[PDB]
Amino acid sequence: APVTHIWYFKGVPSRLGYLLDLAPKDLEKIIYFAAYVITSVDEEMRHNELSTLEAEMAVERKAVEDQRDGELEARAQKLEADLAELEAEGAKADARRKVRDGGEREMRQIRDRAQRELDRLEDIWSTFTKLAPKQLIVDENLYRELVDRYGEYFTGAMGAESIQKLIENFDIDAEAESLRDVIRNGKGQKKLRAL
Amino acid sequence: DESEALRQARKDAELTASADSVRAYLKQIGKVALLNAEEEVELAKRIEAGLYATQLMTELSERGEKLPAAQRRDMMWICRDGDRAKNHLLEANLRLVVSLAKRYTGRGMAFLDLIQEGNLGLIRAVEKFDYTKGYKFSTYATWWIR
Amino acid sequence: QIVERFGFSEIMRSTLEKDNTVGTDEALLDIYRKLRPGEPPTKESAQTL
Amino acid sequence: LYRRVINRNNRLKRLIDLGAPEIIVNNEKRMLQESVDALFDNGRRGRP
DNA sequence: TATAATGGGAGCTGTCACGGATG
DNA sequence: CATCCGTGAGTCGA
Repeated sequence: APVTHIWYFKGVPSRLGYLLDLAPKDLEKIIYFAAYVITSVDEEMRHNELSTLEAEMAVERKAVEDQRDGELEARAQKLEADLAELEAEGAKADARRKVRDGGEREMRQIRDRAQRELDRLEDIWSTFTKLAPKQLIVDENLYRELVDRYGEYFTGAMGAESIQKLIENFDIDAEAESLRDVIRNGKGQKKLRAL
Repeated sequence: DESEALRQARKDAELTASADSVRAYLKQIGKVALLNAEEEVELAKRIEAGLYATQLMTELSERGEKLPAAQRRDMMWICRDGDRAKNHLLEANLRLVVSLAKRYTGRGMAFLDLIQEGNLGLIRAVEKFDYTKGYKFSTYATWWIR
Repeated sequence: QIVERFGFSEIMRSTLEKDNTVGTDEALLDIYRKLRPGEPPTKESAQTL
Repeated sequence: LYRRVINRNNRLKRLIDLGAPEIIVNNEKRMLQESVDALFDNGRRGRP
Protein backbone atom coordinates (compact mmCIF):
# COMPACT_ATOMS: atom_id res chain seq x y z
CA ALA A 1 0.00 0.00 0.00
CA PRO A 2 1.25 3.53 -0.80
CA VAL A 3 2.88 5.60 1.98
CA THR A 4 3.77 9.30 2.05
CA HIS A 5 7.34 10.52 2.16
CA ILE A 6 7.63 12.17 5.57
CA TRP A 7 10.03 14.81 4.27
CA TYR A 8 7.35 16.69 2.33
CA PHE A 9 4.62 16.30 4.95
CA LYS A 10 5.99 17.18 8.38
CA GLY A 11 8.67 19.49 7.00
CA VAL A 12 7.56 23.09 7.55
CA PRO A 13 5.99 24.64 5.61
CA SER A 14 4.13 21.40 4.72
CA ARG A 15 4.79 21.07 1.00
CA LEU A 16 1.91 18.63 0.54
CA GLY A 17 -0.47 20.82 2.51
CA TYR A 18 0.50 23.79 0.36
CA LEU A 19 -0.03 21.76 -2.81
CA LEU A 20 -3.56 20.55 -2.09
CA ASP A 21 -4.53 23.62 -0.06
CA LEU A 22 -4.85 21.27 2.91
CA ALA A 23 -4.16 22.07 6.54
CA PRO A 24 -1.03 20.50 8.07
CA LYS A 25 -3.26 19.46 10.97
CA ASP A 26 -5.99 18.07 8.70
CA LEU A 27 -3.45 16.27 6.49
CA GLU A 28 -2.40 14.30 9.56
CA LYS A 29 -5.86 12.92 10.31
CA ILE A 30 -5.96 11.59 6.74
CA ILE A 31 -2.57 9.97 6.19
CA TYR A 32 -2.47 8.32 9.60
CA PHE A 33 -6.06 7.11 9.36
CA ALA A 34 -7.95 9.40 11.74
CA ALA A 35 -10.36 10.85 9.19
CA TYR A 36 -11.78 9.95 5.78
CA VAL A 37 -11.18 12.34 2.90
CA ILE A 38 -13.59 12.89 0.00
CA THR A 39 -11.65 11.93 -3.11
CA SER A 40 -14.18 12.42 -5.91
CA VAL A 41 -17.89 12.97 -6.46
CA ASP A 42 -20.36 12.51 -9.30
CA GLU A 43 -21.93 15.97 -9.12
CA GLU A 44 -24.05 15.50 -12.24
CA MET A 45 -25.71 12.33 -10.90
CA ARG A 46 -26.15 14.15 -7.59
CA HIS A 47 -27.92 16.89 -9.51
CA ASN A 48 -29.99 14.57 -11.68
CA GLU A 49 -31.33 12.86 -8.56
CA LEU A 50 -31.19 15.85 -6.20
CA SER A 51 -34.91 16.53 -6.50
CA THR A 52 -35.90 12.95 -5.70
CA LEU A 53 -33.39 12.53 -2.88
CA GLU A 54 -34.65 15.63 -1.13
CA ALA A 55 -38.19 14.26 -1.16
CA GLU A 56 -36.97 11.02 0.37
CA MET A 57 -34.93 12.71 3.09
CA ALA A 58 -37.93 14.93 3.86
CA VAL A 59 -40.36 12.04 4.46
CA GLU A 60 -37.89 10.50 6.89
CA ARG A 61 -37.76 13.80 8.74
CA LYS A 62 -41.56 14.00 8.87
CA ALA A 63 -41.85 10.37 10.03
CA VAL A 64 -39.49 11.30 12.87
CA GLU A 65 -41.52 14.41 13.67
CA ASP A 66 -44.80 12.50 13.47
CA GLN A 67 -43.75 9.86 16.03
CA ARG A 68 -42.38 12.56 18.33
CA ASP A 69 -45.70 14.42 18.41
CA GLY A 70 -47.65 11.19 18.93
CA GLU A 71 -45.28 9.90 21.60
CA LEU A 72 -45.49 13.23 23.41
CA GLU A 73 -49.28 13.26 23.15
CA ALA A 74 -49.62 9.84 24.79
CA ARG A 75 -47.32 10.94 27.62
CA ALA A 76 -49.36 14.09 28.24
CA GLN A 77 -52.44 11.87 28.31
CA LYS A 78 -50.99 9.62 31.01
CA LEU A 79 -49.47 12.56 32.88
CA GLU A 80 -52.88 14.16 33.33
CA ALA A 81 -54.49 10.76 33.91
CA ASP A 82 -52.05 9.85 36.67
CA LEU A 83 -52.22 13.27 38.33
CA ALA A 84 -55.97 12.65 38.60
CA GLU A 85 -55.55 9.01 39.64
CA LEU A 86 -53.36 10.21 42.51
CA GLU A 87 -56.10 12.78 43.11
CA ALA A 88 -58.74 10.06 43.44
CA GLU A 89 -56.40 8.45 45.98
CA GLY A 90 -56.56 11.73 47.90
CA ALA A 91 -52.79 12.13 48.08
CA LYS A 92 -51.26 15.42 49.22
CA ALA A 93 -51.23 18.08 46.50
CA ASP A 94 -47.48 18.53 46.99
CA ALA A 95 -47.07 14.81 46.28
CA ARG A 96 -48.64 15.52 42.88
CA ARG A 97 -45.93 18.07 42.14
CA LYS A 98 -43.37 15.26 42.10
CA VAL A 99 -45.49 13.51 39.48
CA ARG A 100 -46.04 16.70 37.49
CA ASP A 101 -42.33 17.54 37.28
CA GLY A 102 -41.68 13.87 36.56
CA GLY A 103 -43.82 14.05 33.44
CA GLU A 104 -42.32 17.35 32.26
CA ARG A 105 -38.81 15.95 32.63
CA GLU A 106 -39.83 12.85 30.67
CA MET A 107 -41.47 14.84 27.86
CA ARG A 108 -38.33 16.98 27.70
CA GLN A 109 -36.08 13.97 27.13
CA ILE A 110 -38.40 12.69 24.39
CA ARG A 111 -38.30 15.97 22.49
CA ASP A 112 -34.53 16.22 22.84
CA ARG A 113 -34.01 12.60 21.78
CA ALA A 114 -36.16 13.27 18.72
CA GLN A 115 -34.37 16.56 18.10
CA ARG A 116 -30.92 14.95 18.12
CA GLU A 117 -32.20 12.54 15.48
CA LEU A 118 -33.45 15.45 13.38
CA ASP A 119 -30.17 17.32 13.89
CA ARG A 120 -28.25 14.26 12.72
CA LEU A 121 -30.50 13.90 9.68
CA GLU A 122 -29.89 17.62 9.16
CA ASP A 123 -26.11 17.30 9.32
CA ILE A 124 -26.36 14.25 7.09
CA TRP A 125 -28.33 16.01 4.35
CA SER A 126 -26.26 19.19 4.68
CA THR A 127 -23.04 17.24 4.24
CA PHE A 128 -24.14 15.38 1.10
CA THR A 129 -25.52 18.47 -0.62
CA LYS A 130 -22.24 20.31 -0.10
CA LEU A 131 -19.88 17.39 -0.66
CA ALA A 132 -16.74 17.89 -2.73
CA PRO A 133 -13.09 16.78 -3.06
CA LYS A 134 -10.65 17.63 -0.24
CA GLN A 135 -13.39 17.45 2.40
CA LEU A 136 -12.60 15.68 5.68
CA ILE A 137 -15.31 13.73 7.45
CA VAL A 138 -13.60 13.09 10.77
CA ASP A 139 -16.83 11.74 12.27
CA GLU A 140 -17.07 8.12 11.14
CA ASN A 141 -20.71 7.49 12.02
CA LEU A 142 -21.87 10.37 9.88
CA TYR A 143 -19.66 8.93 7.17
CA ARG A 144 -20.95 5.44 7.75
CA GLU A 145 -24.44 6.87 7.49
CA LEU A 146 -23.28 8.93 4.56
CA VAL A 147 -21.88 6.05 2.55
CA ASP A 148 -25.00 3.93 2.92
CA ARG A 149 -27.43 6.71 2.04
CA TYR A 150 -25.63 8.08 -1.04
CA GLY A 151 -22.58 5.84 -1.51
CA GLU A 152 -23.43 5.59 -5.18
CA TYR A 153 -22.64 9.28 -5.55
CA PHE A 154 -19.12 9.81 -4.18
CA THR A 155 -15.72 8.16 -3.70
CA GLY A 156 -14.67 7.98 -0.06
CA ALA A 157 -11.17 6.86 0.83
CA MET A 158 -8.68 7.13 3.68
CA GLY A 159 -4.98 7.09 4.39
CA ALA A 160 -1.84 7.61 2.36
CA GLU A 161 -3.30 6.18 -0.84
CA SER A 162 -6.24 8.59 -0.80
CA ILE A 163 -3.64 11.38 -0.78
CA GLN A 164 -2.20 9.74 -3.87
CA LYS A 165 -5.56 10.02 -5.63
CA LEU A 166 -5.83 13.74 -4.89
CA ILE A 167 -2.42 14.22 -6.48
CA GLU A 168 -3.56 12.27 -9.52
CA ASN A 169 -6.70 14.33 -10.14
CA PHE A 170 -4.74 17.46 -9.42
CA ASP A 171 -4.64 19.98 -12.25
CA ILE A 172 -1.42 21.92 -11.79
CA ASP A 173 -2.12 24.40 -14.61
CA ALA A 174 -5.60 25.20 -13.30
CA GLU A 175 -4.52 25.53 -9.66
CA ALA A 176 -1.58 27.68 -10.75
CA GLU A 177 -3.66 30.34 -12.49
CA SER A 178 -6.26 30.20 -9.72
CA LEU A 179 -3.55 31.38 -7.32
CA ARG A 180 -2.22 34.08 -9.64
CA ASP A 181 -5.72 35.56 -9.68
CA VAL A 182 -5.66 35.82 -5.89
CA ILE A 183 -2.24 37.44 -6.24
CA ARG A 184 -3.72 39.98 -8.67
CA ASN A 185 -6.19 40.81 -5.90
CA GLY A 186 -4.77 43.42 -3.54
CA LYS A 187 -6.04 41.75 -0.34
CA GLY A 188 -2.91 41.09 1.69
CA GLN A 189 -3.63 38.18 4.03
CA LYS A 190 -5.05 36.02 1.24
CA LYS A 191 -2.29 37.13 -1.12
CA LEU A 192 0.35 36.06 1.39
CA ARG A 193 -0.84 32.46 1.60
CA ALA A 194 -1.37 32.45 -2.17
CA LEU A 195 2.12 33.82 -2.82
CA ASP B 1 -28.95 13.86 35.90
CA GLU B 2 -27.59 13.96 32.34
CA SER B 3 -26.64 17.52 31.37
CA GLU B 4 -26.56 18.80 27.80
CA ALA B 5 -23.00 20.01 28.35
CA LEU B 6 -21.65 16.49 28.93
CA ARG B 7 -23.57 15.11 25.94
CA GLN B 8 -21.78 17.63 23.74
CA ALA B 9 -18.47 17.33 25.62
CA ARG B 10 -18.41 13.56 25.10
CA LYS B 11 -18.75 13.66 21.31
CA ASP B 12 -16.19 16.49 21.23
CA ALA B 13 -13.55 14.26 22.81
CA GLU B 14 -14.45 11.03 20.98
CA LEU B 15 -14.44 12.75 17.59
CA THR B 16 -10.87 14.01 18.12
CA ALA B 17 -8.06 11.52 17.43
CA SER B 18 -4.96 11.49 19.64
CA ALA B 19 -1.42 11.67 18.25
CA ASP B 20 -0.29 8.37 19.76
CA SER B 21 -0.60 5.54 17.25
CA VAL B 22 -1.11 3.06 20.08
CA ARG B 23 -3.83 5.14 21.70
CA ALA B 24 -5.68 5.71 18.42
CA TYR B 25 -5.89 1.94 17.92
CA LEU B 26 -7.08 1.38 21.48
CA LYS B 27 -9.79 3.99 20.90
CA GLN B 28 -11.01 2.33 17.71
CA ILE B 29 -11.55 -1.03 19.41
CA GLY B 30 -13.61 0.47 22.23
CA LYS B 31 -16.44 1.10 19.78
CA VAL B 32 -17.56 -2.49 19.17
CA ALA B 33 -19.38 -4.04 22.13
CA LEU B 34 -18.18 -7.26 23.74
CA LEU B 35 -20.08 -10.42 22.87
CA ASN B 36 -22.61 -12.28 24.99
CA ALA B 37 -22.20 -16.03 25.37
CA GLU B 38 -25.21 -16.79 23.18
CA GLU B 39 -24.48 -13.94 20.77
CA GLU B 40 -21.19 -15.67 19.98
CA VAL B 41 -23.10 -18.82 19.10
CA GLU B 42 -25.25 -16.96 16.59
CA LEU B 43 -22.33 -15.62 14.57
CA ALA B 44 -20.70 -19.04 14.68
CA LYS B 45 -23.89 -20.51 13.26
CA ARG B 46 -23.92 -17.80 10.59
CA ILE B 47 -20.28 -18.16 9.55
CA GLU B 48 -20.65 -21.93 9.25
CA ALA B 49 -23.59 -21.36 6.90
CA GLY B 50 -21.65 -18.64 5.11
CA LEU B 51 -18.47 -20.71 4.99
CA TYR B 52 -20.41 -23.58 3.45
CA ALA B 53 -22.42 -21.78 0.78
CA THR B 54 -18.96 -20.79 -0.39
CA GLN B 55 -17.53 -24.32 -0.46
CA LEU B 56 -20.46 -25.33 -2.66
CA MET B 57 -19.96 -22.77 -5.42
CA THR B 58 -16.17 -23.05 -5.22
CA GLU B 59 -16.06 -26.61 -6.58
CA LEU B 60 -18.96 -25.85 -8.93
CA SER B 61 -16.97 -23.21 -10.81
CA GLU B 62 -14.26 -25.70 -11.76
CA ARG B 63 -16.68 -28.43 -12.85
CA GLY B 64 -18.87 -26.05 -14.85
CA GLU B 65 -22.60 -25.88 -14.11
CA LYS B 66 -24.15 -23.19 -11.94
CA LEU B 67 -27.33 -22.59 -9.92
CA PRO B 68 -30.42 -20.79 -11.28
CA ALA B 69 -30.97 -17.04 -10.83
CA ALA B 70 -33.15 -17.58 -7.75
CA GLN B 71 -30.90 -20.10 -6.01
CA ARG B 72 -27.50 -18.53 -6.73
CA ARG B 73 -28.72 -15.15 -5.46
CA ASP B 74 -30.12 -16.73 -2.29
CA MET B 75 -26.90 -18.74 -2.03
CA MET B 76 -24.79 -15.63 -2.60
CA TRP B 77 -26.42 -13.73 0.25
CA ILE B 78 -25.51 -16.38 2.80
CA CYS B 79 -21.99 -16.03 1.45
CA ARG B 80 -22.10 -12.27 2.04
CA ASP B 81 -23.82 -12.57 5.42
CA GLY B 82 -21.31 -15.23 6.44
CA ASP B 83 -18.24 -13.25 5.44
CA ARG B 84 -19.94 -10.28 7.08
CA ALA B 85 -20.49 -12.23 10.30
CA LYS B 86 -16.83 -13.27 10.23
CA ASN B 87 -15.69 -9.64 10.17
CA HIS B 88 -17.92 -9.00 13.19
CA LEU B 89 -16.61 -11.77 15.44
CA LEU B 90 -13.07 -10.51 14.87
CA GLU B 91 -13.87 -6.86 15.61
CA ALA B 92 -15.65 -7.87 18.83
CA ASN B 93 -12.95 -9.98 20.44
CA LEU B 94 -10.37 -7.55 19.12
CA ARG B 95 -9.92 -6.51 22.74
CA LEU B 96 -8.94 -10.05 23.66
CA VAL B 97 -5.80 -9.91 21.52
CA VAL B 98 -4.66 -6.61 22.99
CA SER B 99 -5.22 -8.02 26.49
CA LEU B 100 -2.53 -10.69 26.31
CA ALA B 101 -0.20 -8.99 23.84
CA LYS B 102 0.71 -6.35 26.40
CA ARG B 103 2.44 -9.05 28.46
CA TYR B 104 5.03 -9.60 25.75
CA THR B 105 6.12 -5.96 25.66
CA GLY B 106 9.77 -5.11 26.27
CA ARG B 107 11.09 -8.13 24.42
CA GLY B 108 12.66 -6.58 21.33
CA MET B 109 9.38 -6.46 19.44
CA ALA B 110 6.94 -3.55 19.25
CA PHE B 111 3.61 -3.51 21.08
CA LEU B 112 1.80 -2.74 17.84
CA ASP B 113 3.70 -5.49 16.04
CA LEU B 114 2.60 -7.76 18.89
CA ILE B 115 -1.09 -6.86 18.65
CA GLN B 116 -1.08 -7.30 14.89
CA GLU B 117 0.47 -10.77 14.92
CA GLY B 118 -1.93 -11.47 17.77
CA ASN B 119 -4.79 -10.31 15.58
CA LEU B 120 -3.36 -12.53 12.84
CA GLY B 121 -3.77 -15.51 15.14
CA LEU B 122 -7.28 -14.39 16.05
CA ILE B 123 -8.21 -14.63 12.38
CA ARG B 124 -7.12 -18.27 12.15
CA ALA B 125 -8.86 -18.92 15.47
CA VAL B 126 -12.28 -17.83 14.24
CA GLU B 127 -12.08 -20.08 11.17
CA LYS B 128 -11.69 -23.32 13.11
CA PHE B 129 -14.12 -22.36 15.88
CA ASP B 130 -16.79 -24.95 16.68
CA TYR B 131 -20.04 -23.94 18.36
CA THR B 132 -21.08 -27.54 18.96
CA LYS B 133 -18.95 -27.60 22.10
CA GLY B 134 -20.50 -25.34 24.75
CA TYR B 135 -17.16 -23.58 25.15
CA LYS B 136 -17.11 -19.80 24.88
CA PHE B 137 -15.14 -18.15 22.08
CA SER B 138 -12.75 -16.66 24.61
CA THR B 139 -11.07 -19.95 25.52
CA TYR B 140 -10.28 -21.47 22.12
CA ALA B 141 -9.20 -18.03 20.91
CA THR B 142 -6.64 -17.46 23.67
CA TRP B 143 -4.65 -20.60 22.89
CA TRP B 144 -4.55 -19.50 19.26
CA ILE B 145 -3.49 -15.91 19.90
CA ARG B 146 -0.72 -16.93 22.29
CA GLN C 1 -15.27 29.06 50.82
CA ILE C 2 -13.31 30.49 47.87
CA VAL C 3 -14.47 33.97 48.84
CA GLU C 4 -13.60 33.28 52.50
CA ARG C 5 -10.07 31.90 52.27
CA PHE C 6 -8.73 34.05 49.42
CA GLY C 7 -10.98 37.09 49.81
CA PHE C 8 -8.32 39.31 51.38
CA SER C 9 -6.93 39.83 47.88
CA GLU C 10 -8.55 41.54 44.91
CA ILE C 11 -6.69 39.27 42.48
CA MET C 12 -8.59 36.21 43.74
CA ARG C 13 -11.90 38.05 43.82
CA SER C 14 -11.18 38.99 40.20
CA THR C 15 -10.36 35.36 39.48
CA LEU C 16 -13.52 33.80 40.93
CA GLU C 17 -15.45 36.47 39.02
CA LYS C 18 -13.90 35.86 35.59
CA ASP C 19 -14.54 32.17 36.31
CA ASN C 20 -16.08 30.55 33.22
CA THR C 21 -18.31 27.86 34.75
CA VAL C 22 -19.49 26.90 38.22
CA GLY C 23 -20.41 23.47 39.60
CA THR C 24 -18.47 20.56 41.07
CA ASP C 25 -19.46 18.40 38.08
CA GLU C 26 -18.69 21.13 35.54
CA ALA C 27 -15.20 21.68 36.96
CA LEU C 28 -14.07 18.05 36.86
CA LEU C 29 -15.42 17.63 33.32
CA ASP C 30 -13.66 20.83 32.28
CA ILE C 31 -10.29 19.76 33.68
CA TYR C 32 -10.76 16.30 32.19
CA ARG C 33 -11.55 17.80 28.78
CA LYS C 34 -8.26 19.70 28.75
CA LEU C 35 -5.99 17.00 30.19
CA ARG C 36 -6.95 13.99 28.08
CA PRO C 37 -8.88 14.84 24.90
CA GLY C 38 -10.01 11.81 22.90
CA GLU C 39 -11.58 9.94 25.81
CA PRO C 40 -15.21 9.70 27.04
CA PRO C 41 -15.80 12.03 30.04
CA THR C 42 -17.75 10.23 32.77
CA LYS C 43 -18.47 12.01 36.06
CA GLU C 44 -16.69 9.01 37.58
CA SER C 45 -13.68 9.04 35.24
CA ALA C 46 -12.77 12.67 35.93
CA GLN C 47 -13.14 12.25 39.69
CA THR C 48 -10.79 9.28 39.48
CA LEU C 49 -7.69 10.63 37.70
CA LEU D 1 14.60 0.29 10.47
CA TYR D 2 14.64 -1.53 7.16
CA ARG D 3 13.79 -4.78 8.91
CA ARG D 4 10.93 -3.01 10.67
CA VAL D 5 9.28 -1.89 7.42
CA ILE D 6 9.50 -5.18 5.55
CA ASN D 7 8.10 -7.12 8.51
CA ARG D 8 5.05 -4.87 8.58
CA ASN D 9 4.77 -4.49 4.81
CA ASN D 10 4.68 -8.27 4.43
CA ARG D 11 2.15 -8.56 7.21
CA LEU D 12 -0.10 -6.23 5.28
CA LYS D 13 0.08 -8.55 2.30
CA ARG D 14 -1.05 -11.52 4.38
CA LEU D 15 -3.93 -9.61 5.92
CA ILE D 16 -5.28 -8.47 2.56
CA ASP D 17 -5.40 -12.06 1.32
CA LEU D 18 -7.20 -13.01 4.52
CA GLY D 19 -9.71 -10.23 3.85
CA ALA D 20 -9.24 -8.98 7.38
CA PRO D 21 -11.69 -6.39 8.73
CA GLU D 22 -10.84 -2.81 7.76
CA ILE D 23 -10.18 -1.99 11.40
CA ILE D 24 -7.24 -4.40 11.45
CA VAL D 25 -6.06 -3.70 7.93
CA ASN D 26 -6.00 0.07 8.47
CA ASN D 27 -4.03 -0.29 11.68
CA GLU D 28 -1.29 -2.11 9.78
CA LYS D 29 -1.25 0.53 7.04
CA ARG D 30 -0.82 3.21 9.71
CA MET D 31 2.06 1.26 11.23
CA LEU D 32 3.66 0.89 7.80
CA GLN D 33 3.34 4.65 7.34
CA GLU D 34 5.22 5.38 10.55
CA SER D 35 7.77 2.62 9.91
CA VAL D 36 8.86 4.15 6.59
CA ASP D 37 8.68 7.58 8.21
CA ALA D 38 10.79 6.46 11.15
CA LEU D 39 13.27 5.11 8.63
CA PHE D 40 13.40 8.29 6.55
CA ASP D 41 13.42 10.63 9.53
CA ASN D 42 13.31 9.43 13.12
CA GLY D 43 11.72 11.60 15.80
CA ARG D 44 10.34 13.95 13.14
CA ARG D 45 6.79 12.85 13.73
CA GLY D 46 5.94 11.36 17.10
CA ARG D 47 8.38 9.89 19.59
CA PRO D 48 11.56 8.38 18.11
C1' DT E 1 -4.75 -25.58 19.40
C1' DA E 2 -11.55 -26.11 23.36
C1' DT E 3 -12.74 -24.32 31.54
C1' DA E 4 -12.75 -19.03 30.95
C1' DA E 5 -10.07 -15.32 29.95
C1' DT E 6 -11.76 -9.18 26.20
C1' DG E 7 -9.28 -0.78 26.25
C1' DG E 8 -1.23 0.51 27.63
C1' DG E 9 1.94 2.59 30.42
C1' DA E 10 5.89 5.37 31.24
C1' DG E 11 6.17 9.66 31.09
C1' DC E 12 10.73 13.52 32.66
C1' DT E 13 11.53 17.42 34.27
C1' DG E 14 17.32 23.45 34.93
C1' DT E 15 17.99 26.34 28.08
C1' DC E 16 18.48 29.67 24.51
C1' DA E 17 17.67 32.88 20.68
C1' DC E 18 15.25 32.99 16.21
C1' DG E 19 12.06 32.78 12.03
C1' DG E 20 7.47 31.52 10.25
C1' DA E 21 2.74 30.58 10.74
C1' DT E 22 -1.34 32.19 13.96
C1' DG E 23 -3.11 35.71 16.78
C1' DC F 1 4.05 42.98 18.57
C1' DA F 2 3.71 38.11 21.22
C1' DT F 3 3.06 31.99 20.99
C1' DC F 4 4.38 26.90 18.79
C1' DC F 5 7.76 23.82 16.11
C1' DG F 6 12.15 23.08 14.35
C1' DT F 7 17.07 24.24 14.34
C1' DG F 8 21.02 26.02 15.48
C1' DA F 9 24.89 26.47 19.72
C1' DG F 10 34.49 26.77 18.74
C1' DT F 11 38.69 23.35 17.63
C1' DC F 12 42.40 19.66 18.34
C1' DG F 13 43.00 15.59 21.59
C1' DA F 14 42.14 11.89 25.36
